[PDB]
Amino acid sequence: SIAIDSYQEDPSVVVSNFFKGVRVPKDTEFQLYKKRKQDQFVLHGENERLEYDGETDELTTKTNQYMVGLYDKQSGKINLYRAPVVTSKIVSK
Amino acid sequence: SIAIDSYQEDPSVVVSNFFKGVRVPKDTEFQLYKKRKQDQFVLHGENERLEYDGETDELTTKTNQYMVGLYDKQSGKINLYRAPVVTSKIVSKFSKNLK
Amino acid sequence: YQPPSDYKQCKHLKSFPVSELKGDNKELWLMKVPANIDISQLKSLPLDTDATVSTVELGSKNFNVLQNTSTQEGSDNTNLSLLIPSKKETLKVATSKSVYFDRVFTISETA
Amino acid sequence: YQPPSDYKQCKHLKSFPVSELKGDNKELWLMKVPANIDISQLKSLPLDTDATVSTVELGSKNFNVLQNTSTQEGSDNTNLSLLIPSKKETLKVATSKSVYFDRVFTISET
Repeated sequence: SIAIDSYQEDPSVVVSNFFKGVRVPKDTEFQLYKKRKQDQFVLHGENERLEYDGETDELTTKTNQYMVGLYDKQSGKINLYRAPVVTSKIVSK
Repeated sequence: SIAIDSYQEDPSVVVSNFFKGVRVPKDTEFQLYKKRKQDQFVLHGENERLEYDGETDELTTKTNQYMVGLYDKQSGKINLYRAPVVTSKIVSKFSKNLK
Repeated sequence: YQPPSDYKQCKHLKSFPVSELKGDNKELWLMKVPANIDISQLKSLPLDTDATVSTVELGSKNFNVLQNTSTQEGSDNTNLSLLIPSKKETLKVATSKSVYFDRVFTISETA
Repeated sequence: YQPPSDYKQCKHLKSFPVSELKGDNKELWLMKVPANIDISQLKSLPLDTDATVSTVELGSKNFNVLQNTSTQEGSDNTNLSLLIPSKKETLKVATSKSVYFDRVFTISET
């Protein structure tokens, strides 16, 4: 069979469609540009007592981004980390 | 000033909104799940003679994905690599039409 | 539990430090900033930590700073909790004694 | 040149074996596979290479195959030309004499 060996998710190669019989030289250097799109999320909290489920507001994940930071008052620096806001609830099965 | 030190895009922290005054113990283990949505692209080819510009069909980049692969006939394996299809055109900075 | 049809499990998450968190030196900020801004490109965030309504100059863009915490309206955030893994996919609510927010901000364009 | 409003410059692109290309032991595969399929989970691609009109079993949902290269319609794809990062900031053209696709595929749902 044609058994799979390896798979890459991350951007590497870029297939270009100009026309049949293109003349593209070696000296020509190409630049790729991925569009910024903050993806959606799901969260599931669990133990032997309670369940914690939540999703993300699509419209919010396109309009305003959320980010957490640690700040030293005595220094004046901000260690920022991009984080999504998951509106979760509590249950128990 | 309060100058920025670091910024991470890639998944790390998850702020949660339950209700005012939640009681969340330590033994409770959380799992996060990012949705797959294959992003859009733009391409710009350049040298001392010609310009090569192109974009991605949004509807295609949501319906069907494109892949490149190397196949050894003598082995029977496929080294797959996910790749986007960019429909590009050729230009020069008013170099060939007006010239 | 099993996640939905097109949602794939986050496995290689980035470790958020919690030693530098709870401190007799540090804080814990939040930023409800518009998606339009590339926070990767940002070199500095010079704002006012002791005023309610103010203006941030980020590059060439003049945004309206609103401190959420210093408005006694939404004074307290016991609603929002921070998660952190202790293994990188095992996110858990950050520990101190339970960590709640201090300064929280929203920056807007020219309405 | 300046890119658009929400498109960000690719700086840390991944390496590709350009050396395996020119030889006569390895091949070049392209695929219009539906987005529904998680190609990370896939262990094998047992797809018929001789049948222009074929099928392809990937897990459970049976697949429909147009081995598109085996038709005079798409039996020339001298536009689809692979680009590769040599520095990781810029993309160059794979060289032979210019490298095009050996085999192409339209794998679809049922």
